[PDB]
Amino acid sequence: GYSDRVQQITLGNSTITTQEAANAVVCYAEWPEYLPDVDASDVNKTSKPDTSVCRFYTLDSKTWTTGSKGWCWKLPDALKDMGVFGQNMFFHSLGRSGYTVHVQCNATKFHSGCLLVVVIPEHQLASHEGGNVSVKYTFTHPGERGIDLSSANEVGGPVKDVLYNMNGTLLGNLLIFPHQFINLRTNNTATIVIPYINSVPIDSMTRHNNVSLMVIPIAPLTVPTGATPSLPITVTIAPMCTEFSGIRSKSIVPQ
Amino acid sequence: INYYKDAASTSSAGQSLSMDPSKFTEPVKDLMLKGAPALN
Amino acid sequence: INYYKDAASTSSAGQSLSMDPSKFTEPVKDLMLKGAPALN
Amino acid sequence: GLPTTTLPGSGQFLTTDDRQSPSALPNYEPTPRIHIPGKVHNLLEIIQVDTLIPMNNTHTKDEVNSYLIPLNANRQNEQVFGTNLFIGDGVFKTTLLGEIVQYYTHWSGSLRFSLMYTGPALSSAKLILAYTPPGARGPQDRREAMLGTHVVWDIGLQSTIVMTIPWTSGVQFRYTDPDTYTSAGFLSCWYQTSLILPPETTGQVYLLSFISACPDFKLRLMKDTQTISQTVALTE
Amino acid sequence: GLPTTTLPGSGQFLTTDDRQSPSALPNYEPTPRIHIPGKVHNLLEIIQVDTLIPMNNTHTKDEVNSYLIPLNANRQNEQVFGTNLFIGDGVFKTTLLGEIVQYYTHWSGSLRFSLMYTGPALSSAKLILAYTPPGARGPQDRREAMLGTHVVWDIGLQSTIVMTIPWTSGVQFRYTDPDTYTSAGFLSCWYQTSLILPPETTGQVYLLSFISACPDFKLRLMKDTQTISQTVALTE
Amino acid sequence: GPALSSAKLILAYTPPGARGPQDRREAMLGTHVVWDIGLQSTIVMTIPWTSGVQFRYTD
Amino acid sequence: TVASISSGPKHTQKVPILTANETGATMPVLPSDSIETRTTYMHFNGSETDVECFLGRAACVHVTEIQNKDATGIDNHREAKLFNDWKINLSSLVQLRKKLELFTYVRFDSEYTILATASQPDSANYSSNLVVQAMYVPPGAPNPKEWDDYTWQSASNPSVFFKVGDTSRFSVPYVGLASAYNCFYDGYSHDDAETQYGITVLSHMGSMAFRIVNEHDEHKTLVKIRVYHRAKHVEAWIPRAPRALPYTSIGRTNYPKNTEPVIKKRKGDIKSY
Ligand SMILES: Cc1cc(CCCCCOc2ccc(C3=NCCO3)cc2)on1
Repeated sequence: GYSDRVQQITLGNSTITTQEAANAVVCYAEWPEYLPDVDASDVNKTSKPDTSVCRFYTLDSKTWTTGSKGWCWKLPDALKDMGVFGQNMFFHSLGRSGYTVHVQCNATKFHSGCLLVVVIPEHQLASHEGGNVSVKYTFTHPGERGIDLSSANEVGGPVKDVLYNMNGTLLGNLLIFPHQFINLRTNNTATIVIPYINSVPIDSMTRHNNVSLMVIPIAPLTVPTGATPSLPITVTIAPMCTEFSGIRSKSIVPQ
Repeated sequence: INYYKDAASTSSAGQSLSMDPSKFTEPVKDLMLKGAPALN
Repeated sequence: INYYKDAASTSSAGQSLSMDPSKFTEPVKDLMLKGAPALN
Repeated sequence: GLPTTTLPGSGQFLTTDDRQSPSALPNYEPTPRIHIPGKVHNLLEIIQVDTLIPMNNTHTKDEVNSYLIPLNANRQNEQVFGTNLFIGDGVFKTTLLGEIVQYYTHWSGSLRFSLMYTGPALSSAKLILAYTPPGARGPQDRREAMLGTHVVWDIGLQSTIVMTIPWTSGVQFRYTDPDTYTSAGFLSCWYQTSLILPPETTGQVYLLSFISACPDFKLRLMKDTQTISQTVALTE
Repeated sequence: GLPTTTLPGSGQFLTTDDRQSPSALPNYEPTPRIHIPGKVHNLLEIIQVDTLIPMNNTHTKDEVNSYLIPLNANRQNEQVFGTNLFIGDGVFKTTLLGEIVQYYTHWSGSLRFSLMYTGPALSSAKLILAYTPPGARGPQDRREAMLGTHVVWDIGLQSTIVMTIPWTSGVQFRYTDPDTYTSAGFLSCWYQTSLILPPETTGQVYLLSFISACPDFKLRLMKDTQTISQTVALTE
Repeated sequence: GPALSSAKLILAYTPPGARGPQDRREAMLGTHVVWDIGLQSTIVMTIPWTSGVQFRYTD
Repeated sequence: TVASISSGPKHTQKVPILTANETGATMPVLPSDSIETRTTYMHFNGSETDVECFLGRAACVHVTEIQNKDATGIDNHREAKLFNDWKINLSSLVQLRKKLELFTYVRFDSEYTILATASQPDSANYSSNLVVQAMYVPPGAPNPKEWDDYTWQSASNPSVFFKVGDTSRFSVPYVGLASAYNCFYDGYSHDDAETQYGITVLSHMGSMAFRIVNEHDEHKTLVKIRVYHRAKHVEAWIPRAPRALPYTSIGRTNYPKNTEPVIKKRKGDIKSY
């Protein structure tokens, strides 16, 4: 009586149940694991807070309306302030982590709409100015708020044009990245497990984000007659196999 | 025959002949069998 | 393959892979053990 | 001194030849490799992942909406969409498949075309997708369409339908840049019965459509893509 | 006559290639080697010998005094010295380590920083040395400093203290010429308790400081040093 | 609720030492379960024994 | 290898063509799951789509130019193209660039070919064979200032001397600092508020510098350098969506404003063929 459909994920002191899942994606078919010695470089023993950092943090909720263009969060940024995960983050020189991402959106059998939930490794954004204008730090570190693709261009911020993925590629091809759809008629959640993907064994958690999670409405939300025209979307994310190394004074970052 | 000492100096590599699209085409956690229902 | 008769005409030598810094880093007459006191 | 003779071609530089060269950095030791998920070995590995087709091309500036094929409730017998199968041009051209095919001169193989339905769960519909092999015109009505490769799709719990365009061909390779002799057919879709919405519901519903290549597929003779060009060198 | 084809690069002179050449002096017999103490095989052998760092760089013309870090009796909580760790520049630059690092583009490894105390034997002191890994600012007070790599040094019979800056890094190599992304941290030193001089004694005492590389160390991709140049050829 | 409705609730247990949470952000950092309302009508949350002292007073 | 097996009529409870794309998988459906097929063999291996093959041919990565002329009274050799350099990079010319950016991280050895041809714009006499010197100047090396500085001694820095009209060729191991080169980098060099964003911060591989060794003749001679790059021993990870809009800068993803629709509009209906 197991269905692909019902699932439970327990991680730390927190549990999620979905009764309307559509399997789960594990990026590149690899599950998060700690850093092996053969791959290690820094000689420091690392710190593995385990259950105090590897639990589920639910970010603040978004509201899908008929005019929504899509939202974008960066990792580990989105979690920069969650509990002890965040403290560890500002206090060590280097850290590394994988995540379980669970995006939630329920409706009824009269609604229609379909969101794309995708994880993009190394999502370098484009400046809407063109040329070689850079995208300032603050703009690519929105924190739990994430970036709202239907917000206005700002100065020093990225471009927010959806048919171009914020980088000069077409929305249609985002499907080459680990992703899952939430089609109100099928699905009510999306779950993706992200292994740590980098060109170095461990890195800085503040100067470099290693994935952007993106939720994009593709088939517009259509509510039943005289229904309220909107649904909330909630994102809950859990660091998994986290390791921190090179402890010290506590980083100070712009803004 | 390599005439040179360093590995960078050798010619192109030879075909992976690796080929396994499943990391890209089927990264699902619970295995899906073709023919069985997608969602049970 | 050497094409030439004299030794000077051969290519560069190949790595010493000798490496022993102690003549420079520890030329002391009575051996010092790390962890034992320097001056007894 | 060993006697030699040099042949025609001596001194030429062929950008495609593969030979040994002296290393400028004798004895240098590269950084160790660490493990990174995701290694690609063949472009054939990636063109099997499906991506969305902007089938609804009828707009005037690129929009998320050209990915949506609309469906109308209560129409009978009528046609949902049509396209030829020049995978290197037209709707296909910006898709990952289209985009890679363009790096090669010839392609052969089967294509997989699927449609995922997004209408309310309490609605229902039966569509027919038809592949018309080279030699006939794009079908003009379902009767015409239904006499070639087709699948009656019944919209249900299982949200997507995967149609295969089996390789139908005299010549074993076709050109990726559209060519007549080498042309592959048409793909059309019609209401088999009709879309029906539940009460309290209204308007258009949309289908999303994807394209990817079957394991069947072959691409050969690499060349340059018409999809990218430039007028002056870029700088930092 | 055997048929050949010559490739691109024929006739070039690459200063780094290693091939055979005819000897101009056929059959000449070199002088026998005799034994000489001191043979060097690797530059890695010599960068492990420690040499003095002109830490006290604050003078205006080079002087023996910039090798001396002064210490003041009776100060509490305060800071003895500070420096970043760009081994290819600044204090490090003229040291043997600094001087060799400059022949290579990349370095990786642990550094050994030691301090030898020279104050009267009847004095006493406790200092803290702190290494701050990349990512934070140079510490501004001991509280800040003590939260990173540190050693409380107790001045005693044993005159020197050897602090190691363990390799703390994401990227496995850093640039020897100062670069941000690639930067290595800061090194600071503060009074842990304070220097105390015996009676009949007065003034400043000094610490000498050395730097050498741990056996850990790697240097790669040789290049030319900014440390030497010229405007006309020399003559006899 | 009617069978054709849907809902997702979070239940949170806050162990001794902090105040009753004032908003979900605060609540979600302690023991919690996201409940998805479905066919399966009930959700069972456990308040695991979190305690220094091995017994508490009932009063 | 069979490309298609033989398959006949089906009337089952086992439907391989109905799936749920919401899952993120592309189910491996074949012609034989939905029509009746006959056996056929592949006759093909997929050799020429190997990434080593795809990135393994020489591409032009840079065209520069230097001139041989009397430097007498020139206050800025660099500025007179008495010698010139190049801030090495592989993203400046954009044909090879789109190919590499199909991947996120890439690792390979490089084989460079340098073609140098001469031009004599101002009506001339006898051209004495010019010899070009290409020398690699890595980060933190005395950058050269005149066309005949001590720098050109290049006692520790690899340099090649070849003749104009000829070609020079040599190969450099993978010089990246990490395990792979980042084709993309969503980071900064540090957490400052105004520091550049991108890879340019990551990819400072130093510059290459060219000059003519010859002193000047009576006329002036323009020498134009073309650098070709061939990847050998390629390794690529994490495929990405291909580049759709035009490029504007080395190292940023930025596209131009008021660009044109990249998807071709139908001449007709959705229903059109
Ligand atoms: C990404 C990415 C990859 C690359 C290429 C890096 C190549 C390493 C440095 O390139 C050279 C170039 C020229 C020489 C040279 N030595 C003597 C003459 O030319 C040496 C290394 O650039 N960006």
